[PDB]
Amino acid sequence: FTVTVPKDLYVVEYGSNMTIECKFPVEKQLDLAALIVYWEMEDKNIIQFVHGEEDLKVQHSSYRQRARLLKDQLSLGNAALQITDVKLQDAGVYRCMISYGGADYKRITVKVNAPYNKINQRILVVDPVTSEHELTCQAEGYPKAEVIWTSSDHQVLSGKTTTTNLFNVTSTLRINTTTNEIFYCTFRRLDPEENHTAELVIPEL
Amino acid sequence: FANPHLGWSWXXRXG
Repeated sequence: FTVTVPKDLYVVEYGSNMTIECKFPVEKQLDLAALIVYWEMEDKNIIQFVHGEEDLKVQHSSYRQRARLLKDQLSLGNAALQITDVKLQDAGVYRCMISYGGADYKRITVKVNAPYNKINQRILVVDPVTSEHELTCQAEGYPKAEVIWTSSDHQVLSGKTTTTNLFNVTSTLRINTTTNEIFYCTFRRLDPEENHTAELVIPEL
Repeated sequence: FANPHLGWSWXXRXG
């Protein structure tokens, strides 16, 4: 009796859905009365499956309403763990243990990437007479990102960035400008360098 | 272990 994993490394994007496969030999008809399934992640209990019975109250709080064992896959020898809306705390080493006329287990490493690729922008006309505009870009991600404001000719402009807690980074640029002028807000993380940029076009008043 | 209503711990133990 051996449990096998087709992949022991998963790299997943924040907020996505993930199914970790965990295979074990089943001959034709699954004997539910002899099957135990245990999904664990670094002292956190995810799935405690006994002869078809699960009790959601023993599932760790951080996984509640997000982690489930696919019963359809179980019948075919695949103790597949599905995690929806993946978070940063889902990164780690998962252990899937199967008891089914013998017992075995395998480790699966999960990495979660949270890039700043969803930039929310807004442009406010705070004073039409003086043509003063307030440009704001906000994004969530990990790790910490700096925000660089540039003009259309790529000259760096001075804005105000506020970082609070996954990081929530917002930055605001107050500038006197006119319709159709173009500005860029760039969210930059390092080690290694990764950039995500939104283009902001000054609209009609 | 292996009561589905009780917490478990690695490996095949009480949690």
